[PDB]
Amino acid sequence: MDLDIVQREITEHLKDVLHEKAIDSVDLAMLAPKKIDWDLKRDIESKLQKLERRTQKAVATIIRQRLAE
Amino acid sequence: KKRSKLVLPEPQISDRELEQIVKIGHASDSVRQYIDGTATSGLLTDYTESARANAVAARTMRTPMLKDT
Amino acid sequence: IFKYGLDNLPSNRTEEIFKHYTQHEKKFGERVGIEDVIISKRKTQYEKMVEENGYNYDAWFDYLRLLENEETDREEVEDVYERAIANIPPHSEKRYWRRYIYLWINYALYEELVAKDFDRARQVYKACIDIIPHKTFTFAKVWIMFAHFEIRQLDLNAARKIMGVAIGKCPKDKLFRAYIDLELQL
Amino acid sequence: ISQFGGVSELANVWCAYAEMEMKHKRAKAALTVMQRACVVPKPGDYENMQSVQARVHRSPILWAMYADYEECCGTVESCRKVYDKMIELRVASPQMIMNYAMFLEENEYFELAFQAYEKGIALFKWPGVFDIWNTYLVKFIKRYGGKKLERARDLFEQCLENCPPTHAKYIFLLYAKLEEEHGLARHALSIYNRACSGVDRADMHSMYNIYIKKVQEMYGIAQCRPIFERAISELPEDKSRAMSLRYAQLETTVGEIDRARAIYAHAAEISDPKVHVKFWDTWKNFEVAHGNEATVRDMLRVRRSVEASYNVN
Amino acid sequence: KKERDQWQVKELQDRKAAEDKGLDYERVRSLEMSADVTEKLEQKRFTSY
Ligand SMILES: O=P(O)(O)O[C@H]1[C@H](OP(=O)(O)O)[C@@H](OP(=O)(O)O)[C@H](OP(=O)(O)O)[C@@H](OP(=O)(O)O)[C@H]1OP(=O)(O)O
Repeated sequence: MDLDIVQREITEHLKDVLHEKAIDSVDLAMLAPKKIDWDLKRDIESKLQKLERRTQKAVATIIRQRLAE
Repeated sequence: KKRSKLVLPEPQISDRELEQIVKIGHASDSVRQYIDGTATSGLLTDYTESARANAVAARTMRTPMLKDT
Repeated sequence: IFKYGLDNLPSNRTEEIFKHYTQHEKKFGERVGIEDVIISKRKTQYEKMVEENGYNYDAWFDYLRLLENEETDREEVEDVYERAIANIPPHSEKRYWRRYIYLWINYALYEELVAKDFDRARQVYKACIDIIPHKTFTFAKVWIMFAHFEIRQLDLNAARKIMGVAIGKCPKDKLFRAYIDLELQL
Repeated sequence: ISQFGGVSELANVWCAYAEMEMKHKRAKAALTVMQRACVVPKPGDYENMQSVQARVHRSPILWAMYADYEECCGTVESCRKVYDKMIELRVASPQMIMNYAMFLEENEYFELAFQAYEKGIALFKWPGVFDIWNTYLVKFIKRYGGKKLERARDLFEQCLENCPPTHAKYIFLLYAKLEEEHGLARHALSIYNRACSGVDRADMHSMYNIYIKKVQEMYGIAQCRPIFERAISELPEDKSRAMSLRYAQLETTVGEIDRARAIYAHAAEISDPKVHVKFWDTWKNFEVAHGNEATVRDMLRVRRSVEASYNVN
Repeated sequence: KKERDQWQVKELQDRKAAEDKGLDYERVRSLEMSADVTEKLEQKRFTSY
């Protein structure tokens, strides 16, 4: 029987994450590799890009009517 | 059997202080990696590596003695 | 019997009725029923853990996402946002606002994209600027978004007023950069 | 009609009857024999309800034979009747619950396959359910991913609400993977915060270092501090030393030399210098590097106290 | 005695086979048995005068 099927999927945790030895280094990324907004910003992007494309479309109409005169 | 509670002094570089440090660091890093050049790049320093060199030089530090006894 | 229980008892009890109802329905029901009861459980569960704290913003961000994802009626999604917004951080320090402020941004995004009621969306953005201290700190995020919201609807004469007051109250590098970039694109 | 020594003897006769009919291609008769074999007695159907013929319908061998013929020769709806009745009577083993779901899944009745798994979980008590939950939770994710996530959460919560701590290790990591790739960040971290206390002591360090790595991977070594202090205070003393060495390495590589000492000095009271010599070496190297004459005398003071915690015995 | 021994050798060689396969015999064993077998097993497993 495939008595351990869950282990096939969590392997990326088991290999690199279930154990780690040590570190002795520092850098400006390692001090703060992400910022506390990041997941909230992530989930806005698919909506906020629609606004961005509308902004380029909107600004094109503003220009077009401002040069129509 | 029994163990003391872990008590630690407050960090010298507090979290609010580190926020400022990473703000300056990311800006200074970005404006380096922004741009290179074919001959006039020798005006620039490779700041981030010099900062690493400075940090390992500053890594030796010691508590002062003889303030009392 | 389960539905009669939920219909006639306050939701501070009923946790046993719910868990057993979402056992009964989860076996003997069917998909449209199974998901309906799990949503109503989750809404009740978020509503509880909101009453436990209020400042559990991640409970709001889930709750708002859930109600948006299930296409629930505008008045109820709008109402729950108003309850979210009342949890103003008790601090003058930007660190605590950085998570909070996306309640306002998502509320405006909901009002602009989903409700498509731009007058109401304007009132959301305006109410951001009346709440942020501005003297102690600012979010350039809201000023940029509110400026571009008035570039949409073809009102650059308002967008310039919004963005110029941002420069006026609080010179900040992203505010200058974003206004300059807007004027270049125009 | 005759007597037998026990249920399993009789069940073999019923199977042998359907067996020969199937080999002679009387498939509809073979099913008829199994239907006639499996029919549950009503309370008046026999002279006593504990006779061998009155109990033979509880034999799982008989229902296994019946359901297999329906898969080969029946309709999908008729197979569900057999399996559902087999589940109803407690007859179904966990393995043949998973066969039922495999059958529905193979016929693309995915949502009914989950009801098959669901009542599998209602019948059996841990650890018997463990492979039902394993196959359920991976199939659900492979079927829907994030598209049913709030329902997926309810499975993992329903699993972990009764999971024991010897089995929960894989479920917590599987659950965190869901919340990692689709969920909000603090949810995944809250799973790890649960995992490093819901997993049993013998592997609890392997949950702490996950939580350490994942916080460090996103919020850096500054925000990582408080969950080291939980670890040092909670995991058993051999790993609490190991965490103390790793924590002191961070505070020295940052530069909180005063905090580094208090990590060592707190670990030093559970570290016999007569045997744990590698700990006292790492502290001795630290104090000759970042220390001074005053604090070295304090290291040697505590060293000569903790050895005196044992030599007097 | 023989009948008694048949169950003993059956479970022991199955355990050996399960152990030879590198599988926890107890999980593999519990996979095969009906819920009734569990239920009898779950049943089996100074406040005042
Ligand atoms: O004002 P600046 O020095 O140009 O820095 C800003 C500013 O950072 P702070 O105000 O927190 O110091 C933004 O923050 P908000 O004004 O929008 O609150 C921040 O945006 P986030 O807070 O979302 O990080 C943004 O970063 P980004 O460029 O990634 O949008 C960053 O701008 P610069 O990186 O251009 O300096």
